[PDB]
Amino acid sequence: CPLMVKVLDAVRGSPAINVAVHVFRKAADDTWEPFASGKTSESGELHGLTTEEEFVEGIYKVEIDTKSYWKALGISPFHEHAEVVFTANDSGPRRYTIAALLSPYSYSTTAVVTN
Amino acid sequence: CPLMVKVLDAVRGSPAINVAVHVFRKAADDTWEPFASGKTSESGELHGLTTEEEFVEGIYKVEIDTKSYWKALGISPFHEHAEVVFTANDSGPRRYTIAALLSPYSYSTTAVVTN
Amino acid sequence: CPLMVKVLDAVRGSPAINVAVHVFRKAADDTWEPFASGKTSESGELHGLTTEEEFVEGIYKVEIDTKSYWKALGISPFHEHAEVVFTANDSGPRRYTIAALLSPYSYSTTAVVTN
Amino acid sequence: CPLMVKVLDAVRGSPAINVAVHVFRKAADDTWEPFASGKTSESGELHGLTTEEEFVEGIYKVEIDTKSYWKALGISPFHEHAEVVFTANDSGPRRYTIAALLSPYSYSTTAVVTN
Repeated sequence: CPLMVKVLDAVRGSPAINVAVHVFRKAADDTWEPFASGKTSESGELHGLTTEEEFVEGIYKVEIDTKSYWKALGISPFHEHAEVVFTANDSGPRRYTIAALLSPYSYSTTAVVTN
Repeated sequence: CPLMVKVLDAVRGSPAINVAVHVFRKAADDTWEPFASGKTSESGELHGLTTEEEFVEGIYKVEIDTKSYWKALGISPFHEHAEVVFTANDSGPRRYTIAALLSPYSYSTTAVVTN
Repeated sequence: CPLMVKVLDAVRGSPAINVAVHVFRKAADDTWEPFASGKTSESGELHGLTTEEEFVEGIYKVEIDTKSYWKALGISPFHEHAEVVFTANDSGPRRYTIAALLSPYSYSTTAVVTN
Repeated sequence: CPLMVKVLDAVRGSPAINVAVHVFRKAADDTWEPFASGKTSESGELHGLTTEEEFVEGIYKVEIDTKSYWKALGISPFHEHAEVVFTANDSGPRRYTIAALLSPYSYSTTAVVTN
């Protein structure tokens, strides 16, 4: 998959399961166009968001619904979401893994980019 | 000072100096209204963004211009910016520090909320 | 595998390849006994450190040779290693993934523990 | 103050208060000699560990007692402690801040080295 998202829970030491993820692409008019969406699996992974064909060059935003995740576990967290904004495919097709590590008042995000 | 931002550079082991920071408040129509901005100091800090009176409950977004930071150091970055989105809640402690730790392909952010 | 180690490089956005890892186990005399060792692969993974049989209860230390990694890439980093110390298998056998995200002046480590 | 330690709690969004911290210096025989210790303050900080005169070049280990911290909050932790091992180098900046961000199954540490 050219775009994969992995989410971990730093309180439980577990994959973050059933986390909603929305991907947008910046349009020529500077608005955010919906691009793809999905939910993390039992492994905390979300595959199959897009295809080589559809994932063209652009500025992408990956919005991870961390507040819905924490509220479903009965926790009141700080952030509304984790937002990951990046230019993709500027020098040709690449494969992107966007990882997020979640705590109720903190998160980390890392990109692994492969050719 | 209800709202302060601290930025650290994980590659050099230093405060992240002269980083542009923009704070937005979400409007009733779901747009982002500019609210406050500035540049981190020699200590990596940005104070004086707002006042108790101005900083009402609401959804806020803090955009840290990480890409320009890494460009000025001659280092190739992944993200356009770091985005921190949160609801201000008067029920909790009154002083918010939004910390960010920057690497070229990764960042973390933490909210330190104190009285 | 009951014990796996994954290492990422937050400067390159890549797996951290050929990273030496040493695992120790605390002996009844309080010294650190060598337990297993290995090197991360092209994927940044290290499997096959141990077996269900050998990985009994105890206090384990996973030492990741981050300074050798950075020096091989021509970089002078801050830490000597990343050290991950934990009690394992206290309530029966579990599978542990120890992840580390490396920058020259910073690192993160996460444990994913599965039954 | 050549050596200062700052600890943050990612679950509560707060300084990590009353955390025990032990600093060791590596001896010629490869053992760890106690060097300095204390408990983080209400701000999560530990100042006054050493002096310019005492803090000579050498390999140091900072052990942060994360397990006792999480136990006192009634939260189940993974790590025994957080370990930060580094060489002090007079060629670089003179003030070292060792920051740590704590979650139950994850931590990060960063060195902020300034003049």
